[PDB]
Amino acid sequence: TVEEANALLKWKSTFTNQTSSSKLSSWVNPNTSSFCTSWYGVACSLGSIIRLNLTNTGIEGTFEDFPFSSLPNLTFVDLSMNRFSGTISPEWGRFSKLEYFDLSINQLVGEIPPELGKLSNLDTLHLVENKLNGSIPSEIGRLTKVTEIAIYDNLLTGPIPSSFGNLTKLVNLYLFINSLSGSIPSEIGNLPNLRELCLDRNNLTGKIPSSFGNLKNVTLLNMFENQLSGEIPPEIGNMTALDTLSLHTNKLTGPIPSTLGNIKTLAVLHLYLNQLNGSIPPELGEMESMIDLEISENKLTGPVPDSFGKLTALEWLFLRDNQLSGPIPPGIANSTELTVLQLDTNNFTGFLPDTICRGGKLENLTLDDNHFEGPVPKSLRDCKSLIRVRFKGNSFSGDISEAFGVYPTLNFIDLSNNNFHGQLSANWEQSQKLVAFILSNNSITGAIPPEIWNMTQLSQLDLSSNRITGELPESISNINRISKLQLNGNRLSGKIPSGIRLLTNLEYLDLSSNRFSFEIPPTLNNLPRLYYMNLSRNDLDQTIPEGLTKLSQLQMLDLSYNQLDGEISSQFRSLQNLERLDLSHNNLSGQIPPSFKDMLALTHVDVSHNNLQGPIPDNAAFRNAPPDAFEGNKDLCGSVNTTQGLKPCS
Amino acid sequence: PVRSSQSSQA
Ligand SMILES: *[C@@H]1O[C@H](CO[C@@H]2O[C@@H](C)[C@@H](O)[C@@H](O)[C@@H]2O)[C@@H](O[C@@H]2O[C@H](CO)[C@@H](O)[C@H](O)[C@H]2NC(C)=O)[C@H](O)[C@H]1NC(C)=O
Ligand SMILES: *[C@@H]1O[C@H](CO)[C@@H](O[C@@H]2O[C@H](CO)[C@@H](O)[C@H](O)[C@H]2NC(C)=O)[C@H](O)[C@H]1NC(C)=O
Ligand SMILES: *[C@@H]1O[C@H](CO)[C@@H](O[C@@H]2O[C@H](CO)[C@@H](O)[C@H](O)[C@H]2NC(C)=O)[C@H](O)[C@H]1NC(C)=O
Ligand SMILES: *[C@@H]1O[C@H](CO)[C@@H](O[C@@H]2O[C@H](CO)[C@@H](O)[C@H](O)[C@H]2NC(C)=O)[C@H](O)[C@H]1NC(C)=O
Ligand SMILES: *[C@@H]1O[C@H](CO)[C@@H](O[C@@H]2O[C@H](CO)[C@@H](O)[C@H](O)[C@H]2NC(C)=O)[C@H](O)[C@H]1NC(C)=O
Ligand SMILES: *[C@@H]1O[C@H](CO)[C@@H](O[C@@H]2O[C@H](CO)[C@@H](O)[C@H](O)[C@H]2NC(C)=O)[C@H](O)[C@H]1NC(C)=O
Ligand SMILES: *[C@@H]1O[C@H](CO)[C@@H](O)[C@H](O)[C@H]1NC(C)=O
Ligand SMILES: *[C@@H]1O[C@H](CO)[C@@H](O)[C@H](O)[C@H]1NC(C)=O
Ligand SMILES: *[C@@H]1O[C@H](CO)[C@@H](O)[C@H](O)[C@H]1NC(C)=O
Ligand SMILES: *[C@@H]1O[C@H](CO)[C@@H](O)[C@H](O)[C@H]1NC(C)=O
Ligand SMILES: *[C@@H]1O[C@H](CO)[C@@H](O)[C@H](O)[C@H]1NC(C)=O
Ligand SMILES: *[C@@H]1O[C@H](CO)[C@@H](O)[C@H](O)[C@H]1NC(C)=O
Ligand SMILES: *[C@@H]1O[C@H](CO)[C@@H](O)[C@H](O)[C@H]1NC(C)=O
Repeated sequence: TVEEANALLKWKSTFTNQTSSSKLSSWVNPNTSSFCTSWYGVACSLGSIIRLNLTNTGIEGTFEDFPFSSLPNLTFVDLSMNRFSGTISPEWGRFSKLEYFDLSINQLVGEIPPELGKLSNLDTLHLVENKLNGSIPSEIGRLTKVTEIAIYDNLLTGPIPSSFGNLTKLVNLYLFINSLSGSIPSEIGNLPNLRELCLDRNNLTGKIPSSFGNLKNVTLLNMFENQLSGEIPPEIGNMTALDTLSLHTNKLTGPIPSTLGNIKTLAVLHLYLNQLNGSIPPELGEMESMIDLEISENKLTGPVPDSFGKLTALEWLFLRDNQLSGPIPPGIANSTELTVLQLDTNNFTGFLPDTICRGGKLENLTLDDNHFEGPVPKSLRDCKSLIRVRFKGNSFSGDISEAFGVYPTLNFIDLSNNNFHGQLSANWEQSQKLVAFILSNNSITGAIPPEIWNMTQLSQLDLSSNRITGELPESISNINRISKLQLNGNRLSGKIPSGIRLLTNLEYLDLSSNRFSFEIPPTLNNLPRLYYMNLSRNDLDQTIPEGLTKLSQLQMLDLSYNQLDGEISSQFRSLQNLERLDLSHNNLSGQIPPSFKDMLALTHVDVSHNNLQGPIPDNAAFRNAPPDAFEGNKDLCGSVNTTQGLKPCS
Repeated sequence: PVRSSQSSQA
């Protein structure tokens, strides 16, 4: 009508920063021939506006001059995705015919007025992604025809009103990302049509109501990231349409209810980051639809039940960071669909089961800091789908070349501190995308296959603390992405290869505790990321090369326990990030360079058991050093009023 | 504009 149109024009005249590319260019002639056919966002019935849809039209303004008293037939209103600021007026509740009301994705502030409950015909209420605050008014519970309420991503506080139990047609309730508090009202459980209930990311406290067992139609129950407490009520097992139950990151205590096995539709169960205790009920094995079972970061004890072999759709099993113990039953890995088996940080014992990877799809197997033992099952040897294998801290055994097969998609493998023996196979080269190969402190013997150096994606290679022999070849330069190279604690012999000079991504290099002979390569001067270099406990000889003083990022340099001789270069002053320097147990002669006074970052220094003489340089590390940092030298002398076990200088 | 929330895996 002319009156409706002119009122909307007056509201439009108040908008700011409007750019005349606006769709509202079409709002000009208030007569019905224009208003009801050509005004953008306006639809009419019998010459009167019933729908106003200005979603995402770049409007900046407020509802201060919205024509509440001039649009009596407003039935659908969508003002979402604009720059409307200010508050929500009580006057919105005078639109008696309103069925659809969306003010989402704006910059609205203030409280939701109770008058919105006067909208007795409302089907959908959407106010998401604003900065609305205060409590949800109890009068919202008068919306007896509403099927969807979404007020997520606001600043709401206070409790969910118990009047929400009167919303008998409610299907979807989305209140996540607020600061709602108090207990969930038990009246929520008596909503017969409810399908989705998302209350996650709030500050709700108290126990989950046992009335939730009356929610026979709910398929989605998200209440993660709250402060819910008490035990999960056994009545939750009567939510027999649930597809996804997420209660993670709460303060729930007590045992997992055995009645969860009653939910035959349940595909996703997230209970992690709670304080759930007791044993895993064997009835959880009866959740026939379960795909994604996550009960990590709890306090569960006892064994994994054999009934997990009935979970034939299982894909993800997260059990890490619990106190589970005992042998694992073959059923735990029996799903042919299993891709992720996460058991780290428990106290499991015994062998891995021969069911593992029987379906050919297992990707990530993580077992760190359990007590597993025994040989690797041949089905894991043959598991070509593996991506991430973490065995650190267990006691698996056997010949490493027989234990493991070929893994084309392997990304990461850590076998640290296990009990494998034998020689490394060239088969590892087939993991062309492997970025970490960690085999520390096994009983590996024999040579490093030359094919290892063609694993050009490697970033971390740790073969430390084995009994590996042989010489490192110049083709070590081929691993050019290597950042952490740990070959320490082996029996490697021959000279350190000059090819290390080309490993310009190196940050951490440990070749110590080997049988390396001959000189430190003089070309190790261009490793601009190298902060750690340990060549200690070898048979390295001749002089310390000046190129090392160009490794500007070095923080620790340990060359101790070698046969190095000659003088300490005064160019050490250039290592301005050097914090720890160990040259002890060598054959170094002459004076400690006075240029050490330049090394203000140095905190730890040891030059003991050399053939050095003369005064001690003036820097904090030398002043703070204990007498054994200097003992065993030829003619060192100190200064009075600083005891370090030296005869004073003349 | 309205989505149900999504629980993330651990
Ligand atoms: C709900 O919001 C009003 C408005 O708060 C201000 O506006 C917001 C957009 C944001 O800028 C907030 O940081 C502001 O506090 C609150 O009313 C204000 O309360 C403060 C108390 O510190 C008072 O100093 C102000 O004068 C009040 N009014 C305004 C216009 O700022 C209200 O307290 C909030 N909380 C509720 C209702 O629980
Ligand atoms: C799931 O719902 C059924 C209702 O069909 C519950 O059975 C109720 O409890 C008593 C005693 O257990 C039964 O004799 C009745 O059939 C039911 N009575 C009422 C008042 O509902 C069943 O106990 C529920 N399961 C859980 C775990 O709460
Ligand atoms: C591994 O899972 C299979 C099913 O994929 C289980 O085999 C079924 O076992 C039941 C016994 O209750 C039989 O009724 C089915 O006929 C079996 N199916 C097949 C294809 O054999 C098997 O028991 C599981 N093994 C475990 C858990 O060790
Ligand atoms: C069983 O569980 C864990 C992992 O298998 C063990 O807990 C850790 O042990 C190390 C070694 O002392 C500590 O550094 C950690 O702080 C421990 N706690 C953790 C990681 O949460 C635990 O010792 C084992 N418990 C029993 C009873 O065997
Ligand atoms: C098994 O673990 C790997 C982690 O290395 C997961 O693969 C990563 O997944 C993220 C998320 O999509 C990607 O951004 C990375 O690119 C993936 N990395 C690699 C090397 O593939 C993988 O999804 C896990 N398998 C599951 C969960 O089934
Ligand atoms: C360089 O590596 C050696 C091992 O090859 C580390 O040696 C230990 O040093 C401390 C103190 O000198 C001793 O108590 C240990 O017994 C040494 N031997 C071993 C095998 O650990 C040395 O600490 C490393 N240097 C730095 C700076 O990390
Ligand atoms: C529009 O509102 C007027 C005033 O209430 C009413 O007389 C008329 O019937 C309404 N028209 C429609 C199509 O709802
Ligand atoms: C408003 O317009 C958008 C874009 O076509 C549409 O998807 C949305 O459903 C409309 N809303 C109403 C209430 O008409
Ligand atoms: C739900 O219904 C009652 C009566 O039908 C109504 O007065 C009120 O809004 C609600 N009652 C309670 C106790 O919240
Ligand atoms: C679930 O189904 C429909 C609505 O989805 C309706 O009959 C009622 O709300 C529920 N039925 C029950 C609880 O038996
Ligand atoms: C709830 O409060 C905790 C602190 O008690 C806070 O870390 C958390 O982020 C809050 N959640 C919300 C959704 O405000
Ligand atoms: C689990 O927690 C409750 C409450 O602390 C306690 O009574 C119960 O005995 C606990 N169970 C175990 C096995 O610790
Ligand atoms: C390395 O292995 C030895 C014997 O296999 C073991 O005693 C030692 O604790 C291991 N080191 C670590 C850090 O686990």
